[PDB]
Amino acid sequence: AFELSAAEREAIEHEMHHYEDPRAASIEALKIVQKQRGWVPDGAIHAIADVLGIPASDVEGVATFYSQIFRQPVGRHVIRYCDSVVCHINGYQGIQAALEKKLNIKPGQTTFDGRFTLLPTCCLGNCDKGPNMMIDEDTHAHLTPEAIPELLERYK
Amino acid sequence: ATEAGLLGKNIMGTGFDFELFVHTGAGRYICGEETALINSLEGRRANPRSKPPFPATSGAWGKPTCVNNVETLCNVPAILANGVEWYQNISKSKDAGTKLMGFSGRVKNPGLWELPFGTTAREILEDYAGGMRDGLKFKAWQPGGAGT
Amino acid sequence: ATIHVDGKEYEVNGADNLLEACLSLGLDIPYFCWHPALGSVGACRQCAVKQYQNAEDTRGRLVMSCMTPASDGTFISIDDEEAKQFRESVVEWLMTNHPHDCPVCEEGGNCHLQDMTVMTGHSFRRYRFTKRTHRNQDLGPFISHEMNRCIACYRCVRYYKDYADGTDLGVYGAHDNVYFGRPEDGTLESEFSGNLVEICPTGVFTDKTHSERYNRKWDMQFAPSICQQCSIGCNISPGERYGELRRIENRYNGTVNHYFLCDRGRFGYGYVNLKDRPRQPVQRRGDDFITLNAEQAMQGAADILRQSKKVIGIGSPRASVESNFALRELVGEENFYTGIAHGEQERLQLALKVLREGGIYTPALREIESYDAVLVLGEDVTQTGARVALAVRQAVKGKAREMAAAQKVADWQIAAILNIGQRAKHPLFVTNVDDTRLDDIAAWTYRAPVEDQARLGFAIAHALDNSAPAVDGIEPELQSKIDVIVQALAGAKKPLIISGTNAGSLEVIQAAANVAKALKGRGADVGITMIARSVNSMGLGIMGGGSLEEALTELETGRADAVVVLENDLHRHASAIRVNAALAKAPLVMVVDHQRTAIMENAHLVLSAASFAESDGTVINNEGRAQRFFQVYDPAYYDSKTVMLESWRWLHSLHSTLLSREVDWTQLDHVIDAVVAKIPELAGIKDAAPDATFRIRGQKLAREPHRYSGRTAMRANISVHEPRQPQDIDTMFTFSMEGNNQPTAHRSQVPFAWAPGWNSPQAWNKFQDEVGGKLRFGDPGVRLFETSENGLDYFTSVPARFQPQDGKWRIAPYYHLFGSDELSQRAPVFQSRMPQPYIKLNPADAAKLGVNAGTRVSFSYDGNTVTLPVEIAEGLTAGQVGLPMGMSGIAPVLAGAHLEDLKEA
Ligand SMILES: Cc1cc2nc3c(=O)[nH]c(=O)nc-3n(C[C@H](O)[C@H](O)[C@H](O)COP(=O)(O)O)c2cc1C
Ligand code: SF4
Ligand code: SF4
Ligand code: SF4
Ligand code: FES
Ligand code: FES
Ligand SMILES: [Ca+2]
Repeated sequence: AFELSAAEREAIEHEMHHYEDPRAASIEALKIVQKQRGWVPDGAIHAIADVLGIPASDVEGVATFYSQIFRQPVGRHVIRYCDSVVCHINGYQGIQAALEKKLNIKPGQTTFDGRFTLLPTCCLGNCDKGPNMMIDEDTHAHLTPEAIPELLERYK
Repeated sequence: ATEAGLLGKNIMGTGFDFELFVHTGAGRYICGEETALINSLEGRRANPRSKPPFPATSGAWGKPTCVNNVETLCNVPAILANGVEWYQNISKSKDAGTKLMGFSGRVKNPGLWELPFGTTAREILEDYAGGMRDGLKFKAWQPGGAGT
Repeated sequence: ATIHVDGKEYEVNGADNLLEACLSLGLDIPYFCWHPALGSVGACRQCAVKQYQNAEDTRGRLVMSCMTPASDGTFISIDDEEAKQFRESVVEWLMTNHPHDCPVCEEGGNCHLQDMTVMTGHSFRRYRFTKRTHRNQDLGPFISHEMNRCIACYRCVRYYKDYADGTDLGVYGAHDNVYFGRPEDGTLESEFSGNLVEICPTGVFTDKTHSERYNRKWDMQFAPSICQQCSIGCNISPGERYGELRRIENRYNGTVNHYFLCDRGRFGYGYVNLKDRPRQPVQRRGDDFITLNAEQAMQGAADILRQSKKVIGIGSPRASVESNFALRELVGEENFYTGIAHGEQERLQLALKVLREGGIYTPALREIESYDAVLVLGEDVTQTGARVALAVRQAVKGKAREMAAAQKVADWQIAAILNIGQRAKHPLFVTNVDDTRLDDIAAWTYRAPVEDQARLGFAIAHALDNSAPAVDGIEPELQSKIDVIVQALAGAKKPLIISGTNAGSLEVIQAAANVAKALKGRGADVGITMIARSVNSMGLGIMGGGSLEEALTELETGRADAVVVLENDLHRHASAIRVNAALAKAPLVMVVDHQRTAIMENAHLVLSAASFAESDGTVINNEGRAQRFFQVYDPAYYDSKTVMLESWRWLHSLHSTLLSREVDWTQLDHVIDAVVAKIPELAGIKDAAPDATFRIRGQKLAREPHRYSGRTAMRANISVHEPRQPQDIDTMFTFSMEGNNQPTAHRSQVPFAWAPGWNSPQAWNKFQDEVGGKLRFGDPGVRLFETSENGLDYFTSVPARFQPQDGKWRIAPYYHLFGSDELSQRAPVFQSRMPQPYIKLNPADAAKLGVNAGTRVSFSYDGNTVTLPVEIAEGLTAGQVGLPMGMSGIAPVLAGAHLEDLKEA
C-alpha cells in the first residue's frame, strides 16, 4: 500500500506547472519519491502515473531507463565510484578494491547493515582531479586507497 | 536575475518575456544527444529521433526548439558585448573564437585553459599541462573525449 | 516517381518510403521494425540498401529503405555487397542472444525472424559468448510471453500504444536489457491485444489458445471465412488439424479489417471444439434418444411435417443467408419468423432503412479511419463492434496526420507525425449509459439514459438544421456541450455518425439519422455507421419476417403444431418461461443447430447442423456487404459416424422430402441462385464469391499448404487404407494441397498467405497490389445496396426525458466483448476472461436501498427472481440498474426493460 505524502504530491504538482505537458514531470516525480524514500517502490509507479495522468507503463519505462532512479532498495548512502577512462588511467581499480575490502560487498550490492550501496557510475565530469567517487550528494576527488576507510567513516 | 528584472516578465522594459528553468537529469549518457535530450525533457525514455525534421522546426512538444551547448551560449554574450569584429580577430584560424581546451591523465598539471583555436596539442601538453608525469613516457592521446 | 533498383527502372509512388515501394514491386528487402499499418521508425536497421545520387556514382552509402523516400531519380542497390554484408551482420547481431528454441517455439514455420535469417544467408555462428536471458510474465489467458526470443524491434509497443491506444504494455530497461511487456503480471487489457501474435515477428507473444493444441502452419487446413462473433464481418483464416479448429488468423481484407482483428474474434472460436456438440441427428421417443443417419432423419421429419396442419419456421441472425432462406422456403414466406424480438426487429429494420434509404453513405471499416469528427450515439462500440472502435481511434489520430502533412513531413515518418501532433486529435463525442473505453480519446462523453442520449442527438440535429424537430427542456450546461458538438461537427469536412441496435432504443437510431440528415443538408461529406448485434443480423433484416413473439403466440394458440428452429436458442430474444411453455405445447419441435442449446430438451428432432467451420454460406455485415465464408474441413473425415451438414442442406433436403418424398442434398450455388431469384434485395450475394466451377488455370484453390504432412499416417490408427480426400462440390476450394495458392493467382478469396521465403504473416505483402493496400485483384465481398438518391424525412418523435419512478428500475445495457456474444461466451477460454456477474447501481440508489458494494440483491423479471452482487457505478444515472447483456440468464432483450421488487436478499 503506497500513498504519496502531501509534500511529495505538492512537489510533483509544482513541477507539473513548469512544462506544457504533465508527462514532462515524470523524471522529477520519480526523483522526488526517491529523495524522500531512498528509492522508488513498486506502488510509487502507479501513484506517480495517477498524479501525472500518464500510464504506469510509461512511468516504469522511464524509471527503468534511467540509472539514477533506483527501482530496488538501496542503503542509507550510495557510493558511486567513476569507472570511466580517465579515472581508469588514474587508477580507479585500487579505489574499487579498497571500497570492496572495507565494505565486504561487490558493486551493485548493499552492506548487511543497510549503510552503504556500492555502485559504479559513468564519468562524473571531474577527470582532471581523478579518480573520483560520489557519496550521496558529495563528490570526492584525488582518491587514494588509504583515504577510503577514513573518508567512508564520516557517513553514518 | 529574476529579482533584478533580468528574467521573467518585461525584461529591461522591452516587453520580452522569458522563463528559465533547470531540469536535473537522472543519469544516462544518451540524454546529451539533442533529440534524446528533447525526449528526456518531455518525460520519456531518452531515445534519439530521426532527422529530418530537425528540432528547429518540430522539437520539444512539436514546437520550434534550439539545443545548444553550455559553452556555445557562454560564447554569445561576449560576441554581443564586444562585437563581431573582435570575435573574428581572436585568432587567425578557420574556427573563430576561443575554446576551452585541456589535457588530462597522468600529466603534471591536468586541467582546463581557454585557448584560441589552432594552438597545437603539444602546446597544451607541455606548456599548460606540464608534460607527462615523472617516469612516464607518452604513448597516445585522445583529442576530444572518449568518442574520438 | 521513377527509381532505379540494381540497374532496373521502376515506377513507384513518390509519397512512399523505399522499403514499401520495393516490396510492392516484388523485391525482397529484409525488415523487422517497419509495419505497413505502423509506419517507419528505423529501429532494427535490417532494411539497409546502398544509395547512389547519380547513375555515375559507384561509392554509394548505406541507408534505411524504410526511412528513405522513394522520390524521383534515386538509385539504390539491394544486392550490393556492402548492403548484403550489413544485413547479414544485423541478423547475426540479433542471433547472438537468441535462444535455441525453434523446436519448442510456437512461431516456428511461421516466424519472420526465421525467414529473415534464411533470407540474408546467415547460417554460420561465430559468436561464442553468453546469451542474455529474461524472465517471463503472465499476460492472461490469450497471450503467452517469452522474452528470450525478443529482437527489440519495438513493433509490439508501437502497435499496442500508438495504434491501439493501449496503456498496459511498454518497454523497460536499457541497452541490451530492454524488456517488452507489462509493468507487472496481469491480463492485457486491450480489446485488440491478440494482434500482437501476428505483429511480433518472433515467438515472444504467441497465441496461448492455439498453444494448448499446437500444430505448425504447414500442417494446418485453412479456409477463407468470416468472423461470426459480431456484425462487423472481419475476414478470418480459420485453420484446423485432426478435426478440431486450431487457430483463427487474420485474413487480410484491405476494405474491411486489413491486418487486425479484435480479441473476441481471435480467441472466441472455442465453441466449435466443444465435445457436447450434436454430431448426428437425434430423434426423441419418449425418454429414449435414437441416433439416425441423414436419410432416416429426413424421411421421418418429412412424414411428421406432412401430417402437420401448419409448420412455422424460426430463423436466427446467427445463421447464414442460405440457411434462413432454406427455412423460409421449407415453411413458406408467411409462416417464416425471424428469431429476434419485436423491438429488436423494429430497431434492426430502422437501421437498415437508414442505411439503404437515408441517402447517406455508409463507410466500410477501413474507410472509417479517414473521417474528421466522430459522434457515437448509444452504441458501446468497443464491446459490440470493437474493430470499429479501433478504426475510430485511427480517425481520431487523423488530426496529427494533417498537421504533420502541413509541415511537409512524409506520411510514413510516424514518430515525427506523433511529435508534431502531441495531444491534438479530431473531435470524438460518445454517449452511453455509463463510461466507455473510448473516453480516453473522446472530446466529450455523455453518460445518460437512452432517452436522454436520443434527446441530445435530436438537439444536435436541431442546432445543425432548424427544420429538424426541436427538443425543449435542455439545461444551459447541456446546451453549451451541445453547441460544442455542433461547432465540431459543422466544421468537419468528413463527419461520421455511429449508432446501432445495441442501445435498445429506436429513438437513438432516429436521432442519429436526424443528425446525419442535418449534416448532409449542409453539404457535408457525412457518413453513417450502424452496428448490429450478430453476424447476419442485417441479412435477416433484409430477408424479413415476423417477430419471435408472433411465432410464440402462433404456437401458443395452437394454430401451429410444428416449429422448425434454426440456429436459435430462443432464450436470448424472449422469456424462457414463455418459450418453454410454447415449445412444450407444440407436438413437433425440430431444432437445426450446431450447439447444445437448452431448447433441445423438448425438441422431438435435433438436426446436427454445421458451424461456420464446417459449412459454407453468406453473411451480411453491418454495412451491407455480402461476404462468403467457406468450409474449413470435413467433419466426417475422421469420425465416419458424424452426420453434420450445412443448415441449408438439411432444410433443402427436408423440403424436397416433404414435397416429392425424395432426398436432395443439393449444391451451394443452387441455393444461392434460389435466394437471388426469390429475394431481389439479396441479389448481390451471387457476386460475393465465384461459384464452384471457378478455376485458376484449370485447378482449384488449395485449402492447405503444399508441405502438408502426415497424409498416410494421420488416419492410420482408424484404418491403414487411406480414403479419398473429401470432395467439395459446394465451392471452388479443394480439401487438399492439390490446388492453387499463388499470390499472383487471379482471385479474391485467399485462404492463407504463403510465399517462398516468406512463411510469416508478412507473406500477405505478396498478395496485395501495394503493401498495406488492397488485395491485388480486389478485396472479396460486395455491397448489397448503393447510397440512395433521396434521403428520409426528419423523425419528429422526440422522446421525453427519463424520469425515475419508485419501485421501477430501468435496465441499462452493459455489453462485454468477452461475454455478450452467445457462441463465443460458450468457449472455455472466455470463462476466465469473462467478468463475474453483477448489477450496477448508482450510489444514491444503493444508499436508498441500504445496499453496499458486493451485497447480493434479488429482482424478479417475468417470473424469474434472480440474485446478483452489487457493483457501484458512479456514472450510471439514478433510476437505472446496469445489467450485463447476453450472459447466463440475462437476455439482451432486457435492454431498456423495467425491473420490479429490487431488494437486498
Ligand atoms: C551520444 C551523444 C551524446 C551527446 N552528449 C552531449 C552532451 O552531453 N552535451 C552536449 O552539449 N552535446 C552532446 N552531444 C552533441 C549534441 O547532440 C548536440 O550536438 C549538442 O548538444 C548541441 O549542439 P551545439 O554544439 O551546436 O551546441 C551528444 C551527442 C551524442 C551523439
Ligand atoms: S522466435 Fe523464431 S527464430 Fe526464435 S526460437 Fe521462435 S521460431 Fe526460432
Ligand atoms: S516482443 Fe516482439 S514485437 Fe516486441 S520488440 Fe520484441 S520482437 Fe519486436
Ligand atoms: S470486430 Fe466483430 S467481426 Fe471483427 S473480429 Fe471482433 S467479433 Fe469478429
Ligand atoms: S573519467 Fe572519471 S570523472 Fe571523468
Ligand atoms: S525496417 Fe527499416 S530499420 Fe527496421
Ligand atoms: Ca460444403
